[PDB]
Amino acid sequence: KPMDVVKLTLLLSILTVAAKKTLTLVLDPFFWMYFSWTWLFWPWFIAVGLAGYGIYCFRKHWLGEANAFEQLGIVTSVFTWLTLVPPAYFNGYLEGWPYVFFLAYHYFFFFNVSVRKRLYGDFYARTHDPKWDVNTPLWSRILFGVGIMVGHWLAAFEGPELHRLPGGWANVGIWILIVITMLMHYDSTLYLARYSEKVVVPTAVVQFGPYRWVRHPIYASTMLLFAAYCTALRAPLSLLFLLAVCLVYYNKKAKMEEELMVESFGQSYSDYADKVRHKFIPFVY
Amino acid sequence: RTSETEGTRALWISKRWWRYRPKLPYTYFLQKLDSSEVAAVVFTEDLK
Amino acid sequence: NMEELERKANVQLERQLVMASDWSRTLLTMRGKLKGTEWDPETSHRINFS
Repeated sequence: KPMDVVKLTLLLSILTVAAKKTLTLVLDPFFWMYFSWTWLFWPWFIAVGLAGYGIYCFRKHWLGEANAFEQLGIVTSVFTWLTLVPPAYFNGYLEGWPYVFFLAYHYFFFFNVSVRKRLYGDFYARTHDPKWDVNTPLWSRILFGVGIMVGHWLAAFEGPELHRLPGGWANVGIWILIVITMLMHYDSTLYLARYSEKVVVPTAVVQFGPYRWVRHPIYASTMLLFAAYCTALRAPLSLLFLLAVCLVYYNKKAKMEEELMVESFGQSYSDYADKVRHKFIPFVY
Repeated sequence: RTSETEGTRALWISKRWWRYRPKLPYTYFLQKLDSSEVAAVVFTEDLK
Repeated sequence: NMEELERKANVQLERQLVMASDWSRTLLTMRGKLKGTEWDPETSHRINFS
C-alpha cells in the first residue's frame, strides 16, 4: 500500500532526526562538560529517584496488584527515607551509625516474614472472621507516620556531627540495646504467632516470656528500637518526642485491641492483666 | 593567619569519597598557583 | 557590585573553557582524528641521553 510507504518514509525521517539529536548531544564536548557537571550529586540521583518508584508501588499495592519486590520496595522506601536521608542532608557525609541502623531496621521488619513462612505454606492471606483484626482510623495512621518522620528529622538535626559522637566503651551500650531489642521483639513475635491458628486469630491467652513482663511487648520493642536509634545519634529530645507520640497512638491501638480480646476471652485476660498491670514499659507505665 | 581551617583538608577527601573530580592540566596549575588563586594543596602519599 | 560579578563570570568562563578543551581533546582523540598528531603519536626509533 502507498500509505505504508509514505509512513515508512516519515518514520525514517523522524528516526533520523532523533538519532541525529542524540548523536550531537553525545559527541559534543560541551554537553560532556555540562552533563558530567552533575556527577557531584550522583548520591542524590538515586535517593530521590527511588522514592518515585516507592510511591508508585505503594499506589499499585493500594489498588491490589503488588508483587513481593514492590512491597519490599515500599518498606525500603519508608525505612531508607527515614534513616539515611536526614543526616546525609545535614552533614553531607554519611559514615558509621546511620549505615548500621539502616541495616538494623530492615533486619527488624523482616521478622514477621520468617515466622509467618516457617509455620505456614506461603505468604498468601487466609480466610478468617472480619471482626478479629483491629482497625484504627486512617487519619491517626497517617499522623503516626508523619510524627515518626518529624521525630527522625528532628533527631538528625538535634544530634551532634557523626565524627564528634564518641566511640570505644561508649558504643558498647548501643550494641547491648540493639541486641536486647531484637531478642525481646523476636520472642514476643514467636510467642504470639505460635498460638494463632489463622494469620491473626488467637486461640488462647499468651502469658509467656515478654508477655509476663509487658502486656504489649512487640509495641514496646518497636518503640525501644526508635529509642536506641535516638540514643545512637545522641538526640534525647527526639527520644522524648517519639515517646510522647508513639505512646499516644500505640496506647490507642492497645486499648482497642485489649477491649476486643477482653470481650472475646473474658476472665483469662482479666486475671492476666491483673498479673501484669504494666502495659508498655516495665514499672514506668 | 587565624583561619579556623587549620587541618580541615584531607578528611574532606575521606568523607566525600563518593563525589566526582575531573582532570586538570599541569602548566595550568602552575600558572594558576603563580597568581595565588589556590588556598588548598593536598598531596597524595606517593607523589602521583 | 557589577564589577565583582563581572570578575566572577569571567573566571567562570575561563574554567568552562579549560574543561571544554579537556573534553574536546579526550573526545576527538577517540575517533582517530588526533592520530598522527602530538597528543596521539606513533612509535619510532629510541633516543639516548646525550
